[PDB]
Amino acid sequence: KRAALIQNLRDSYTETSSFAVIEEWAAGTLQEIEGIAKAAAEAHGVIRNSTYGRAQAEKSPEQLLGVLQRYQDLCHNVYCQAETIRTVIAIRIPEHKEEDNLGVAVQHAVLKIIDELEIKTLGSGEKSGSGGAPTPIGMYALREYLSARSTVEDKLLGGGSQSPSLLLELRQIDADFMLKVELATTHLSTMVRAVINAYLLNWKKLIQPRTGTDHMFS
Amino acid sequence: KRAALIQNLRDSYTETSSFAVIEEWAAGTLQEIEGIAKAAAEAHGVIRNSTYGRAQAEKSPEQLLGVLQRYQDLCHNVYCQAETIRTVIAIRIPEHKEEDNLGVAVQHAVLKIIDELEIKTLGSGEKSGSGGAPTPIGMYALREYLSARSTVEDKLLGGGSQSPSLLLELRQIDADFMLKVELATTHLSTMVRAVINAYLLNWKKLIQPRTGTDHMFS
Amino acid sequence: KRAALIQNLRDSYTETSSFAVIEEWAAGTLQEIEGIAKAAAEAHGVIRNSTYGRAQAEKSPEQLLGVLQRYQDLCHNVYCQAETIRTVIAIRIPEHKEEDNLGVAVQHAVLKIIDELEIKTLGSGEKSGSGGAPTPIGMYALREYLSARSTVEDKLLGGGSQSPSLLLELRQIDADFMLKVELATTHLSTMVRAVINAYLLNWKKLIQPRTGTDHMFS
Amino acid sequence: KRAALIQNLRDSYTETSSFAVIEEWAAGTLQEIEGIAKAAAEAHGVIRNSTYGRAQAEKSPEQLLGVLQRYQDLCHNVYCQAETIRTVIAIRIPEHKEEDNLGVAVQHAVLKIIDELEIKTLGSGEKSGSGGAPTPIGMYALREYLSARSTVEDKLLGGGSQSPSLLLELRQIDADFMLKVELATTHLSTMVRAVINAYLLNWKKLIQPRTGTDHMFS
Amino acid sequence: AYDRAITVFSPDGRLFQVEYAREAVKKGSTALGMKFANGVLLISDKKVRSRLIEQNSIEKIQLIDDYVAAVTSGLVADARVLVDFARISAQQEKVTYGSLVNIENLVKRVADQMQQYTQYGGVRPYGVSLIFAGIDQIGPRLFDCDPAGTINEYKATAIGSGKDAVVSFLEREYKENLPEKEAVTLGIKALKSSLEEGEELKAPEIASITVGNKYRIYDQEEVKKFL
Amino acid sequence: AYDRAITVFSPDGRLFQVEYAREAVKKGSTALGMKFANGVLLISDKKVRSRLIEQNSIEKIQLIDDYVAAVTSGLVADARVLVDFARISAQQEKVTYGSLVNIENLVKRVADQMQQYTQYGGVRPYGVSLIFAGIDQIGPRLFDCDPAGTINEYKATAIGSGKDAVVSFLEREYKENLPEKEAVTLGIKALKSSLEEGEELKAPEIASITVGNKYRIYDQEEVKKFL
Amino acid sequence: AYDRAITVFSPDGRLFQVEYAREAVKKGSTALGMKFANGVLLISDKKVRSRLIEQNSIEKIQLIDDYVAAVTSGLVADARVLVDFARISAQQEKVTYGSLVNIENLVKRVADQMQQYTQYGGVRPYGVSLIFAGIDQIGPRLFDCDPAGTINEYKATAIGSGKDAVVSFLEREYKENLPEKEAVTLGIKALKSSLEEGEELKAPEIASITVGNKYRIYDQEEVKKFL
Amino acid sequence: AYDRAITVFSPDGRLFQVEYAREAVKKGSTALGMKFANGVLLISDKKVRSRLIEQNSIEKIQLIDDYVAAVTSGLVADARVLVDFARISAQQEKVTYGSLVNIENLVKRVADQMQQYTQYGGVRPYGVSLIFAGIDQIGPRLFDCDPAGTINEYKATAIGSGKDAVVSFLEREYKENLPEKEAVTLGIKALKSSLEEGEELKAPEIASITVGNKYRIYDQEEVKKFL
Amino acid sequence: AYDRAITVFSPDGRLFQVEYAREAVKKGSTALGMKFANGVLLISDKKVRSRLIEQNSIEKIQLIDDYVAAVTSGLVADARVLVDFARISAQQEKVTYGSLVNIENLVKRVADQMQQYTQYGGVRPYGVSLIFAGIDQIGPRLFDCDPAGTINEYKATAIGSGKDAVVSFLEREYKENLPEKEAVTLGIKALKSSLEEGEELKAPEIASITVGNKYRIYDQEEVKKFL
Repeated sequence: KRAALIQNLRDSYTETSSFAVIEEWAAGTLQEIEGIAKAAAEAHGVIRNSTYGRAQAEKSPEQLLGVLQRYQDLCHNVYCQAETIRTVIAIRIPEHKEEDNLGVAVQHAVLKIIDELEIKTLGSGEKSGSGGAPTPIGMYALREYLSARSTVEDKLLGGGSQSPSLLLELRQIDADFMLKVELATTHLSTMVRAVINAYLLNWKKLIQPRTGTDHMFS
Repeated sequence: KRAALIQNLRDSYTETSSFAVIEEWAAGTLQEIEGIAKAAAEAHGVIRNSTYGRAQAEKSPEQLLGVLQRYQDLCHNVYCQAETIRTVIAIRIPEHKEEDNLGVAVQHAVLKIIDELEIKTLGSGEKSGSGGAPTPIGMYALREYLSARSTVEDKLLGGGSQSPSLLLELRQIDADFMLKVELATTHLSTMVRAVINAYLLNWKKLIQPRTGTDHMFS
Repeated sequence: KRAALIQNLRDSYTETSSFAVIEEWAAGTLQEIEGIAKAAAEAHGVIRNSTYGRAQAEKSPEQLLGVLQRYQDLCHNVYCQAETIRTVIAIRIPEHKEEDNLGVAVQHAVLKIIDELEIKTLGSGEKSGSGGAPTPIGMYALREYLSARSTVEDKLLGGGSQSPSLLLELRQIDADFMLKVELATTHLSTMVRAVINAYLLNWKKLIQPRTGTDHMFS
Repeated sequence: KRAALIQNLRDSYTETSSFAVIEEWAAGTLQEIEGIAKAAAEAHGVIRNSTYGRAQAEKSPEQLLGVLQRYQDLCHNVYCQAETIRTVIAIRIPEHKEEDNLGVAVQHAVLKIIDELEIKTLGSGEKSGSGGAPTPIGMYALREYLSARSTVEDKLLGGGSQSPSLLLELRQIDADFMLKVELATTHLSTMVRAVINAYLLNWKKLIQPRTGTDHMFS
Repeated sequence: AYDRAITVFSPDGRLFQVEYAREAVKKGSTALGMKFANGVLLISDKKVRSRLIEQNSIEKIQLIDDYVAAVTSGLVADARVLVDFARISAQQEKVTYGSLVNIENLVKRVADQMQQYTQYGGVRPYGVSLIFAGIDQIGPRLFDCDPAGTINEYKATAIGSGKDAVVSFLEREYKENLPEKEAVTLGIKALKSSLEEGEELKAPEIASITVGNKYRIYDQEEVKKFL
Repeated sequence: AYDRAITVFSPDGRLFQVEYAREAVKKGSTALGMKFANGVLLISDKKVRSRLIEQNSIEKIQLIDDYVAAVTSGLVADARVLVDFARISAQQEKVTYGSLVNIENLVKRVADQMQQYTQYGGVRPYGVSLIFAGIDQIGPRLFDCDPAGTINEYKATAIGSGKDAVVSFLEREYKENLPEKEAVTLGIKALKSSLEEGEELKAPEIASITVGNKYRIYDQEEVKKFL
Repeated sequence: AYDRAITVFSPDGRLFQVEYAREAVKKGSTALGMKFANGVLLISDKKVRSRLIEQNSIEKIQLIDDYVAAVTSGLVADARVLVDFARISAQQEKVTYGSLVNIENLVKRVADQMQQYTQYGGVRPYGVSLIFAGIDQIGPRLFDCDPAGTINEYKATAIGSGKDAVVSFLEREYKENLPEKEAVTLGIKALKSSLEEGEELKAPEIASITVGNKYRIYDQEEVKKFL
Repeated sequence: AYDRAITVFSPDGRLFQVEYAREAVKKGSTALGMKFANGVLLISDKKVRSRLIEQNSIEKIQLIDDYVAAVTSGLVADARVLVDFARISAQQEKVTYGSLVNIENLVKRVADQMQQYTQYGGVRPYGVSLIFAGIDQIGPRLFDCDPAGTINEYKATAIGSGKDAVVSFLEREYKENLPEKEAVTLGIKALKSSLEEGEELKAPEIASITVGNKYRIYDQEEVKKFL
Repeated sequence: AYDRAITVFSPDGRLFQVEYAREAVKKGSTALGMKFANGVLLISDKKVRSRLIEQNSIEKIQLIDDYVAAVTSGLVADARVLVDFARISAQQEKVTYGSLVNIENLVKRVADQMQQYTQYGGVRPYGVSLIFAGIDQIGPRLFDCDPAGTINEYKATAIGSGKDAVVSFLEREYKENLPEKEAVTLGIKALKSSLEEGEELKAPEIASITVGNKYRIYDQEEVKKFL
């Protein structure tokens, strides 16, 4: 029975599903983003006041790994939660028509900034667009960091490289990846606040994109 | 309570938040950008009048690192401040409608040049667009420099390379990265001035993009 | 006070600021461009009449470095001066409106060929567009030259390569980079003349893009 | 005095400047292009009837260098002459308006095919568009050739490579670069003839893109 | 493209704007008419929007005169306007000739007014279909008429959302010259076949006329005996 | 596309421009009418834009004659124009026949004027709804009428922003033949249910008419006793 | 989209082209009116474009008859055309009935002319607001009227660029039944509150009427005593 | 967008198409008028397109009657048409009342015809400005009038390309009640201030009228004594 | 944009559609007129499309009456229509007053008809220029008139493709009061100056009128003596 199937979809992902997510973003999530911002700024201060010798090519700083893993855990949750809102909207896009699409326009409008959050901000894809990656750092930031550092680590350990700048680059990899988290957290906060506002102002048309009788007809 | 949530967002990022940023850009920031421009031009003069031998592949010039780190600190701040103005606007984009969008047009217009500042000018992303990087140098300039130099340093130190031009290239990497800061600062000044003007002319419609009674109706 | 801020921006970059630049371009700059053109054509003649042996892979010709550095110094100035004109226009783009945009159309029209000058002609960015680099040579020509030559220098010096063509290529790198300056200077002259004309014909609407009373109203 | 400045520009590059170029293209230039086409076809015949052994990796054939250098010299001139016509048009693009642009349309139309000639046909940029290089060979053909050949020369000389095809490839580099000149000259001829016609049909509006009294008004 | 003005033909020779008017007719309540032995009848469903509405008001079956009635479906304001044109047109004919010899001519006049609004720019068509049923000097008549100005004479037919349901049911079940009572039962039965089961048929309207009589509107109690 | 001219049907047979006119009606103050024992009443809320406004002026309840009144919602200038058409239309009928036997006909005339402006290009519809309430020879009447020219007769109904609030409350609470005093109390109670609590109901308008009498406009003191 | 023709509704039921006419009214000089003890007054500011202009000419306060006056704001050519319609309309009424019993009716006629231009394509609205003030058989009257044809009666109001300034000031400061002299002082004070300090109020226009009298235009000297 | 029809307002409440008509007026020859002791005068420049043109023909100063004259600037064919309207309008007034008591009214009639063409679709405005100068029962009068239908009374003013030059010069240099000869000199001096030096003023037109007299057109010799 | 309707102004205050009409006039055959001692003459070239055409037919010089003639250039059908308007307009004036005192007035009437078609939507302008030459009570007259309705009086002028050639030649060579024979020779010479050498002047039309006479059309033999 076709209506039963649609009803099941919608009973499972209701407007209180997507609202749950938005309440959480307004409270918990924005606070946890700020904590990661402060963890990363602090790590960046330690690295700024450090002279790096070969000693530093021999262990990976656990303070930085912690800040990076912690941000990756946030991005993981924000994405899954985004995908709840997106499910709640996507399963209520009504029959295709060339008319009565005022609400459907609100629906595509809001799906568009959830797309931006997921793809462009949480940098969650295998590959970027030909628009690039405008976000400072991805979901796979931990792996970008370890990969970038280990190339520098090998050249420094081996006869290790005698390049003074290559040693300073090991430090700049550590500095920059902490800066990249501060920047990515600032920007993720804006995006989250923007989706909070875009949702709460548009939620009615997101659930019922078409209403109205046939009052004119009998 | 949905209005309470929106009200919280807006009480936190008010127009005096975004104004605070614009005052700062008009005074402090443009001065600091000019100081960085002079620091970089001076460093470029020292390098221009230098003959480079292998001695120069053996240490990384702290004068250049200082100019680069100082620019990266500016870009970091300008970006975080940009994101304040962008939060102040983004959380007041009203209910989506196919009408009464004269102020929303001003909102998207001003968000567009904040985008250009952040992405195109502060070159703050992992990857560039297929439009390229029109900006002479990024936020991650220090790392572009150390990376470009350390490749030349290795070839020169090792039997080190005997290429006369490779030696002159080490000098040109030092010259060009200082030039790139002069150029990027010139251009960042224009962008900052442009957003100062765009903001102060449009700020009323950025906060209240829709006004008016229903005077015609009762 | 918001008007005071705007007034300060405008007092600082006036029309006589931008005019100063255009006068200089009409006289000094076009002459210096032509001198670089001649320096480069002459250096190209010397290289044309030369047979290259391994002796030539052992020093970098200072005549070509001089021509290149000299062009880079010109491009540096033309860019900073372009950015003055651009500041003078950009800080007088008026309040966004969907009407009275006849002057704003002139403003965007003239900012567009300043963009072409800076980006496309002075090749001043980290990366090119997906339109490419139509300009024969960039701001970072000296570095493109030294880099391209030092690869050939290494292969020739080392057992050095026995490729007869690789030797001829060292000569062509020297010839081509002088040709590239002649071409780039020809083209830059057209662009500079084009902006002189575009400015002087349009300057009034560039400063006051909207005028007129409310004569119709009282 | 602003009119003086414009007058100087225009007195220097007049219509007889641009006409001079077109007369030359009609006579001298199209002949010299055909000579280069024949020089290259003939060189291609010699290579076709040749068996290549290692002897051929040991010198660079001067017959091919001569054809290539001769084409590069033509492209150099055609570009500098194109830029004259372009200067003559560009300095007469009148005040920006949203009306009376019938001539300005002719001006942009003819500038467009001069762009096609310079960029797309004379392949005169550092980088191609994302449209590609539709032209068979560039201005920097000589360098593309020597570079392609010297890679094959090294592999063949060194134990030199025993690859039968690599030896045949050295021959095909020689063949193809002569074919590429035949093809590029054919195509350059069309483009030159096309600009001859486009100019002579449109020259009056190129110089005076707006005329007419205010006969209707007094 | 060819879709947006009443005066525009499509390349296949269609007037989509008129075809679109026809879709407005599908949004109305279902009604049907049928001929039986010496007479004709109408039955109409009705949206009852609320219990705060007044039942004995705005009727779907409307008398044009004592011997002719109409039911309509589609835009209600358009329908009202057309029914009043129908009534004034009827009285003009009576005044000219003293009587209405052939109902087909009243229908044509109404259909021509409708056709006219499918040809001149500056007006849209009426989004309405009508069934006219009455007795004239030919005998019992049953016509329908749509936004295009198309006319047909039937033994039985219907208009409204449930049209297709009701026309199939009747294609299978209708016979000519039934007695009134059986005709009305067939009609109620047909009407029910268009509902979506679960959904049940409240009090509908029923009018009937037989040769030598005037029209007769069934009251809700009389109607109830068939539910 | 199909959105931008009164004369254009959508492919589903809709007149969006008319539907849009209907949105204008939602921007008015809420008003309601209801029938009670031997009579009908109207109650209207009112935007009081300022304290510099004059209260005893531009009334939401308007007499059409001594036995008929209207309330309106939507574009106020349109509404004013329609009320005066209604008044002149009433007097024309009285001059022709000596009285107004059936209010439904006045309403239809006003509704037809409205329908006309949903069919001919070069005009937009009136962005107005009206409720008419009065006594005629049938009895107490209560009608509404929208920009489409659609008409319904009710026991109770409402128009304005708070329409849906007020119609639910009445779907649950309304009984027929209440005494006047209780009908008025039910009305005030229903009206309050449409406000957003915190927000409180200032002095609204109340008019009533009973069989054999003329209308009677409640003064602000009499109204107060119900607040 | 929905922005570009007087006959088009927006999906929210708005007439933007009329809302835009309303912006024309903000570009005029500020004027205000207010009721006081047995009378009403008008005060108007004035752009003085140059010293080559003639002062005793094109007045912002215009008499409609001896007992009614109007101030206007917005497009001046429209305002002129509307004031002459108002005068001719006033005389038609006096010829028909011998007098002008209720000024509200004059105003409505003017408001209707304006409303009409917000409904039929082929015309744009008048970009004008007006304040009418006078004495009639009800008493002292004060009305405004805008491009949409909307009307309100006030105790005090204003129109022009400084409207919002002046209305706030009066919301705080106005009292009813002031003597004429204090009323005028309050008015000048209110007007000043709308200027941008530095900027100073030159000679404005002042007219007043009290019950049983004709209008009275203050000359520049009498006005000066209040500056 | 808001730029392309006389009937469209911009969102700031402007009529660009009218503003554009106003640009057509800047393309005309400069002319000016001024009031002096017991009189008023006009002076007009003139494009002399060739020496094959006939001088004593198509005059920039045109008499409307013996006591009123006009100069115009803008589209010449529009100006011709307006001047003849002005003349016929003047004679209608004289036939109705026997005389032209107040020139302001003639001007208003002309200005109204112009305003009308800024409001109904299907026409474009007149791209013309006029100055009217004459004597009436009030005294010497000087008015201007533009494509919008806007009117002002002046002591001195100008129209045409050199307007702004001439108005500045007069803002500095004009005094009231000069004798005729000095007034004419001031005018010629002003006119010259608008030319671009090198460029020299050929024979212009000069007409003048003083109280109790008819107009008086200066011939080219009399004009020459001032060059 | 501003290019595509006669009712639209460009932002610089231009009517491009009228300027385009003016280009239609450049496509015609060249004709010229000039005043000489006590008279005026016309000379016209002519496309002779084939040898199968009839010469003594469709003449470029057309009599309006015995004392006034016209030559035209541009769209031929528009020109025909305007010449007939001219003739009828002439006869109306003669019937009203008994004679045609001033030819400038005939011209203005024709020019006004043309202007009218540059202001009301739904018509395009006439793509025609005319020269009128005749004797009236002022003396010998020579006017031209274009699609815009613009008028000038000349001593000599021309219209058609070769206009600019012929006007230069005359700017250098014309003198006033030549005898007829020399005037005609100067004219033929001028006309030839506009041809493209190689190309030679076939038999053109020549008409002339002197004070106290009627027009006089030169026959092809008389014309030949000047070739």
